[PDB]
Amino acid sequence: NVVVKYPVNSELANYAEKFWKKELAIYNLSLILNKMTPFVKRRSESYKSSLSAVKEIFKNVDDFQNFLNSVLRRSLDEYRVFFENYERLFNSFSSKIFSMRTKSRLVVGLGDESVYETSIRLHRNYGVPYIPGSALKGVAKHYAFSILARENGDEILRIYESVKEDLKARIAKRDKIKKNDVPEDYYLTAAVIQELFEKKFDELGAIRNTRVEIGDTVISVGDIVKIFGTQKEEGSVIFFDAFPTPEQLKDKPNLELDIMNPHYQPYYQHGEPPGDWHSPNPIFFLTVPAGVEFTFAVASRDLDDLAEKAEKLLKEALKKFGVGAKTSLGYGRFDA
Amino acid sequence: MFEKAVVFGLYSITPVHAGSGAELSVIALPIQRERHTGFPVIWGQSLKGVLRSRFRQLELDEKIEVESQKWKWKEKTKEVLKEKADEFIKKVEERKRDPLLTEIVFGPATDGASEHAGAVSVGDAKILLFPVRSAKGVFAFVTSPIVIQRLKEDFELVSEIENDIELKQILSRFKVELSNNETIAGNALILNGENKVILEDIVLKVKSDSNVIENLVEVLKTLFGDNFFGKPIESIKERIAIVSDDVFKSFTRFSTEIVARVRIDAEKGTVARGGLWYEEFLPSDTLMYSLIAVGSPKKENLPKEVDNTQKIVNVLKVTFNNAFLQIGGDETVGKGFVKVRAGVL
Amino acid sequence: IREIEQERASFAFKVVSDIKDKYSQNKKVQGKYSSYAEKAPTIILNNGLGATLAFFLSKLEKPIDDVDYKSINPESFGNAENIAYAFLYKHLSTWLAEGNGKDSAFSGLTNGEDPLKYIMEKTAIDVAISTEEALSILNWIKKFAKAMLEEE
RNA sequence: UGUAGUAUGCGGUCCUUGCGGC
Repeated sequence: NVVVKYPVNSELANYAEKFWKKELAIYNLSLILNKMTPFVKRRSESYKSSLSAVKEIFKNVDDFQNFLNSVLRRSLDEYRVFFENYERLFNSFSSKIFSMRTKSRLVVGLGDESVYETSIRLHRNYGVPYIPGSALKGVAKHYAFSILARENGDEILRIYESVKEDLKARIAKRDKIKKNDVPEDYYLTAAVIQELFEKKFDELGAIRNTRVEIGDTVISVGDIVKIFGTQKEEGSVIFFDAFPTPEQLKDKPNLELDIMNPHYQPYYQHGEPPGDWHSPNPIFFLTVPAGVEFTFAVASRDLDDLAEKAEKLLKEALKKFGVGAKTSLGYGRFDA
Repeated sequence: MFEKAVVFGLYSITPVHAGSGAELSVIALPIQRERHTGFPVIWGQSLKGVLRSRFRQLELDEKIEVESQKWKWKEKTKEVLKEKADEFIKKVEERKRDPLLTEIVFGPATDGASEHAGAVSVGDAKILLFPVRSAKGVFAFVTSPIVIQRLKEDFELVSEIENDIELKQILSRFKVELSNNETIAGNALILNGENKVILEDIVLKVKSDSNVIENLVEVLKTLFGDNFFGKPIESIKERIAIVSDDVFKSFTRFSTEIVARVRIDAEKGTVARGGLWYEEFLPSDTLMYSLIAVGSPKKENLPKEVDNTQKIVNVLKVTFNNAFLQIGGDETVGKGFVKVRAGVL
Repeated sequence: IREIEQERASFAFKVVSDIKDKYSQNKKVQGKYSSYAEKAPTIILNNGLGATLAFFLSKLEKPIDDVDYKSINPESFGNAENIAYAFLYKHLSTWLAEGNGKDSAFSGLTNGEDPLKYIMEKTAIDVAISTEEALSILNWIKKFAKAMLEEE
């Protein structure tokens, strides 16, 4: 009762429809997802090319998830050799490697622009979910920022009154008028700490003697800035991408669906009173389920002690801060 | 002029961003490419720079194995330049001058260039196989007639340098010509029950030919041994496709990785004002071949272990075989890591 | 010696000035148009040009395979998102199918056919060149939109 | 002419009941 169309060129739409009808066997998940996106028309006169409308061509959500995971599993041998080479690359450097399972659902790259409006970070060649190293480095840096703000908030605020005044003036300039309201909350401390770590690293020389307790170890501010680097000095810790272990993909699914059902969406966007006359607009998106095991590795360029400190910081961040998208809802959390 | 030539093969384990810095298209920070063709290449300057940095690190760490014997640069410099051995060492201690072996091979450091020229000359990392997604055979290694023609020209140059005509005709038995909708693909990529292939956006009729693909596989095997960067070479002979020139150009221009990155400000937890940018990356599992020519060293009073050109050839081959290097930017976030294999004819 | 860069810049300036003048009051329309313009190249590089055009048409609540750019009015939509999507689709398709004009240096790769229907039954090389031209014109349009149009 | 790595610093984030009624 649904009409499927394909905006790809002719002589290829037939093969795309064969792939989506399971008549043929596709092997690359990113290929079928992106380059062969179907446009589904329901009783409503509109070819909505969204996962909510894309799933309508299957029997149910379970069938869609099973099809996606079978397509993912069809490249298991290639992913296995790729992971073996990746582990060899890890061991080539003096990299410390640790494995972590997903405590809750994880979704990285949800904000990427795509036809589905809700994308997911999939490896181009093999079509498996992965965490880019940039995300890990950023989450570690932000966890360090949060720890510093929570512990040494008033101290750094007093030491850098000029910087906090500059930040308050900037906020007043952009955030409405707010001439001097500018509450000195934890968020302002985090902002000025980030500003110090990004544009005012040299002025952070005095603070470098400070130490903050992470997990069981103690990390200095100088250690953190050496690990991450500045505009004038390169970081010393190499953060590699994280990939799931190939073994677990054989038995449990590595990709599932999740739903967002925004009732009162006009209230949030347009300003209508919430009430209850606000029929929802469900939107589905892919996410790797909880329990999937990922392998992380951090290497060093100058000192292995910095690598160990960065590994501890990243473990703490993944345990508490969380990586990926919708981290405010407990998504993308890892457990030992 | 030159004496010998080795072939360096680079297999991109992670996406590689050899930055160019020339303007900014919609995909910001474009990679360096050949202007007239658009094919992605790594210029000799960057490859020589990273090789020189790795060699300097190895020599300072005292890990370079010459003739299966460890190389200590201090005692060698003393045996060569005993009059000023201390002073030159101070320059290395102050980073003014690079260590002895790197200065012999890659030339003297920037602080002084008129003394001698480099004994080595790297080449541009011309692409050989491109990873393109496929319906069957999850991803495929793709090549173009210009690619194999340039490989044959490179082989001819190697034969001329070494005066070895025997290796000249290794690839000289491969002439091809393909329409824009035809390809010579391995059995894995070919669709079941249909003599057609799909390379990430296109349905291509499978042209029937075996000598060309067999010769290409044999050439790769001769260049890089029987181990093709962690997997046997014979295991990928059925995942190779030779496509039309325009199709290969389109693959190299549009199938490259486009990575979006943002900066998260702690004041709000959202992307900052203009904190987002896109970067172009070479896809993972790509092959780039380069020529490294070597002649007589231009220095004076050389040690006996590096006296002749072959003593440099073997040292470079043993020190840069199945190694891992970082090319381009985003080193700190695990980008640009490549497996390097050195071969000779 | 008439470079296509001049035609690209002139067309982008004309279209961005047109949307700025026609909807100077609607700041949210300007913001939506700017966001769609600076996000379109990512969609084109990800899912292709035909998929992007079909996505715009779907966001316009219009059928595919039976709609051309000449038969859509960008101002005939109540919603700001629909307004911006229609304007972007019209501008991109107009540049692809006619260029800056018949007498200009660039007359569009497609003669006069609808770019989506052109993509449907053309070779991969033609759609690749069309994608390259669309990328360039979208880059210019995003540049000019960031220049003049207000930010959402 | 010789010597020379477009590199370092940046989280695709923020916002949303799988519901309403028998």
